[PDB]
Amino acid sequence: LVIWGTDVNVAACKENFQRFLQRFIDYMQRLGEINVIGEPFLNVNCEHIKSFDKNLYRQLISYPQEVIPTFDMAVNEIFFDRYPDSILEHQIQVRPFNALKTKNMRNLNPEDIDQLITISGMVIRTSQLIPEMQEAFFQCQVCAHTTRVEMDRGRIAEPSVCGRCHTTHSMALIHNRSLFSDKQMIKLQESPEDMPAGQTPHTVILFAHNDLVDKVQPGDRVNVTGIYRAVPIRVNPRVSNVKSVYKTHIDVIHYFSEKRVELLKELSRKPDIYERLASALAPSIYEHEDIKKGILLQLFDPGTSKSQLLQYVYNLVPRGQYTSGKGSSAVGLTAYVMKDPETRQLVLQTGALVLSDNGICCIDEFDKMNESTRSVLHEVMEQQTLSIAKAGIICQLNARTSVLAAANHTLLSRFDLIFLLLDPQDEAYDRRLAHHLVALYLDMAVLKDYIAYAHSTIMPRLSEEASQALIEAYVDMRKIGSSAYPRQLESLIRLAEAHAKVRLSNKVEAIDVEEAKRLHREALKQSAT
Amino acid sequence: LKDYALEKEKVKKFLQEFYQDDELGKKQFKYGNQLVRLAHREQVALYVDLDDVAEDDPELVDSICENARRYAKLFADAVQELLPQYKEREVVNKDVLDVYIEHRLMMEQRSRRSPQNQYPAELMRRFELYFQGPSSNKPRVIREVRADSVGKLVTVRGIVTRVSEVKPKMVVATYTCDQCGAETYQPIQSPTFMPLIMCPSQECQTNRSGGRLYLQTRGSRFIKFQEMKMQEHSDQVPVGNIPRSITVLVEGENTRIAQPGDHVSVTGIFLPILRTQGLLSETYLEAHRIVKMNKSEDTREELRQIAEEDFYEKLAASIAPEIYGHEDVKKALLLLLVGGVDQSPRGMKIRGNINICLMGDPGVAKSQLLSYIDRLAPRSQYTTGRGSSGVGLTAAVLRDSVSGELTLEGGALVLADQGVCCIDEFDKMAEADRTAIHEVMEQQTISIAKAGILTTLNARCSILAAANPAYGRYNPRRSLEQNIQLPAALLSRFDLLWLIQDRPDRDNDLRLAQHITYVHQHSRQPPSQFEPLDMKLMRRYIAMCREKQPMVPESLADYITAAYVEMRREAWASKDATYTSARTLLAILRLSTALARLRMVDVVEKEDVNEAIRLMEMSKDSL
Repeated sequence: LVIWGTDVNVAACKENFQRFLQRFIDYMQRLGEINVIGEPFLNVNCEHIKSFDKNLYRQLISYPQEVIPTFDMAVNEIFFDRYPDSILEHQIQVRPFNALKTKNMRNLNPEDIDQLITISGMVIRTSQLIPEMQEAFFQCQVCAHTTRVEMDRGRIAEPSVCGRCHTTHSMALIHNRSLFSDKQMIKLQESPEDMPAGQTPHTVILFAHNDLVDKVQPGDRVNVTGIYRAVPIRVNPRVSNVKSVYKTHIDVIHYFSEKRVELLKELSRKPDIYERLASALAPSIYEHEDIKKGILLQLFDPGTSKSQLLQYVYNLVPRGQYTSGKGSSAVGLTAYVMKDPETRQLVLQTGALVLSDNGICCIDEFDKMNESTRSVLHEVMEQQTLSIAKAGIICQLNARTSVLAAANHTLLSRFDLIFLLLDPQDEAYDRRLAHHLVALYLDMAVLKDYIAYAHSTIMPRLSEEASQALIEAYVDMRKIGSSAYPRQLESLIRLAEAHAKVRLSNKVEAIDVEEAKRLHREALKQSAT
Repeated sequence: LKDYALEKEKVKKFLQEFYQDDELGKKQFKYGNQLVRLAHREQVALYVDLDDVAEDDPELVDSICENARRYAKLFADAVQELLPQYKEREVVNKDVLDVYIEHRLMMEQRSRRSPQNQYPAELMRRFELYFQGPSSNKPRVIREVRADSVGKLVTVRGIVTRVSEVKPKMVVATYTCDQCGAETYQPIQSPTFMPLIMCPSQECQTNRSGGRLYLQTRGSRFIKFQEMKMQEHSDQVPVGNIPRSITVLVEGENTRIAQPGDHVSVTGIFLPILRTQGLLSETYLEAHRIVKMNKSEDTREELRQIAEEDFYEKLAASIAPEIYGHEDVKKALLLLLVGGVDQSPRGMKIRGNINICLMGDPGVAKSQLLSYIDRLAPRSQYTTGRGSSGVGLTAAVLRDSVSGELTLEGGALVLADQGVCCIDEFDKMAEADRTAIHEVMEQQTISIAKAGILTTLNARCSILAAANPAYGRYNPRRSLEQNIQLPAALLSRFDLLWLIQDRPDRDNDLRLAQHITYVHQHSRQPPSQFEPLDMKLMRRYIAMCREKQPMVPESLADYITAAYVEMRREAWASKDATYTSARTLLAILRLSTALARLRMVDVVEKEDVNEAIRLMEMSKDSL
């Protein structure tokens, strides 16, 4: 009752499994989730046998279409005999989880026709549920009696068979097991890891048959290990000619360092840390370093080292979007929902500002925008969220992120921070330009880890002594030498959290106490006169 | 005419027990190592240098040149028959193809005459063969490749203009039936094929079985495929024509080597395509070798005149002779003609961007001078600002007959790859296109917020802009917000701005009349005894000058700083419409950089630097 053409046993370790039971016992959460919860779709991890033996791993990726069913049938069959009183109606499919990251994701060769591969990117657009017919059966003429034959997988329900006897929709939908399946068109965008900007980035069509659709949230980071497939595209629907080009698509199947940190605290107590970090961090930035306060603290003539300053953010943190007006209308930034008239299917378009959560967006030339736009940002600035109200969708999209820029009636208070570039009219300052940049113009890994790993656990707390300090500050000094009365000052506590985020210090010392005080004087001058 | 068996035996002996004089005239099994590597599946593509054959088998080379496809297939079969004798062990089953191949060989051995009962030769290859064009045949220009050379291995030069994404193409299609149990193979050569329906396998037709067949992609052979269009080098196209494009198809390991806009050398077989009065067909090129130029990266002594003769008085005086003067304006063109191809090996990527701006098109017919800029300068391509609409850079939907699904194309800017970019009629460009220019100004930061297009364009050429004035000559009486009509901030980004007013300068006005009178008098357009000379002589002398690569001294920059100081007083007091800033310092160092190339001394050079300052002062404040 088995064919030897593929030479696949049950796990290839049935004889090794008996001694595995008596030797390995002599990570509990993996075993216990199965027995107690009874959760389907077993979610086994990376193939760790590849560390032990490569041959066992190499045989589960060459023909994975013939391997996944083997794992599914074997695991279920054992439970059926051991546990006859379990739920056999809900099939369980063993799924690889965080499989091998295919080398040179950029260079996906066509040679690996049918193998698991791991793409890494983002989700651009998602399609509405597209039902499909699965396990189709035919209709006989002899008393309309159907015998179960197609139980074994491997048949293909080719189209154009139901252009006669359309009763199959009403009649054979349920009785011949022809219920519609689920599939979702998904377009990922490969992340070239700050490529030198050579070749264009490849698009991938992720739309496979598996019914796990939307149990993984779109609009996140992509770590979907999938199975490559190729299908012949018809040249014309009218004829049967097929061209010798196939569309790629990917199957949906998915569900020392700390020593360095301690060193930074020891050198932190030195009183020359301010000059050392400012000089070394972002050295490509020219004069007018008061602007750096927004950048340096928060991250860790127009375009006069200004637009370039934005380029640093785009270069430093790839998480974000850079855009500008005067070339895009209000609908050009988001809520661009549109359908394709050639294929007659709707697309629920989104926008970049929507995708801008957990980042900083680069928008400049804000004064040149029209009054029709700037509406969506206004809620974001005043409600920290982005609501999209169109006929299809009425809700709010999370905007738990910060965006800042700079400028050049008193209803301006909508802005978080306002700074004006003043001209000291000092020719000596420009002199440093030629020597600083023109004359001058492994470590990259170190700068990357600072944000992701260290900042993940750090959460400052405000002591009792450090709160009232700003409150008592503005009241007394405001009448000496002659708007502060709003609660705008209190909001400055948000940026105060940056002081503690330096040195990873949850405690407050003499450093960063007078630093917050002078910030009032810098804001006072630009609001004076 | 000649027996193919004899030629196959000849090539087999040539590869196996025949010798060469590559390594000190000693045989070292040059191709033997590569054959061994093929046996172990460690090298995928095999190249046969025709030069090696031509060293000691001229007749074989001539026969190969006179017919390419047939000898290519013969060599492929010979290499296939050479493999089994170099087998040493069992294949470690690198991929699905190896597994299928070894099962197929096992099945063949198990059961061991109709000519249709064997594995096709292309299915069991796992190797690809290609030819490198022998140096004996000089490269041909695309226009000279006509129908008469069909089937002959030719080599042509050009520039890539449209490359599609890598996609898989199917060579052998595998069909399996539920009754026969065997494998049915349909080799596919045309770009379109017809799937099988009823198997013509003899077993089923004799048995009148169902013969239902299902196409599969498991055991099929796949090869890499690409489509590229290539256009002639502008330098050698006659002035009386425009370059033409010829289609090239590249397959296998040779793919992913050509990049858009790059000079490529292509060698392949010129073959026809069917699209299914008389029998009509198109043409393409199945490339076998793509080699880029190295230049794409990043006998007495009296024969030259470098240091003794000044370049200013000879080179400049023979540039743009049709122009009626503007010698000071002419000098800046030389700097533009030089550009920033020659840069120091210090990471100064900004040096090659020289975005010069010209305001006023009706002035002294300066629209004509663009063509001379393209023709004389090497590595320069003729471009037009008004050559297409705004759709030429983005993607749109138009009707097509030959080819093109989801068309992705660039404009004039991308067309000139690190060359000279010519843009005309700036004013007539729509508002959106103006932003497209402005995003180029920000050092290649082309961001598109449209759903289907998210490309990042690489603009590295030198941009020259000509702009018509605002429906008439500028009038002083008009104050700000009215006097200049093109956006001022847009002009600010440009490094150099030039505008010419046709003032009633009776001293200069007489000069124009004198030169137009000497027209129609004789055939010497430059009456000051300057001969046009051959373009060959000028280009050859210029090329060797690039190899010197002089470097300016950094210490001298301290002198320049004073110039910004005096400029500030003038900028504040004038309150004029034109305004400058620290960009001048940015410009000056770049501007001084090119001038010093004439005098390759670079120890003490003051006059060269000072002249660039004087050039700025001449144009501004002409009153």
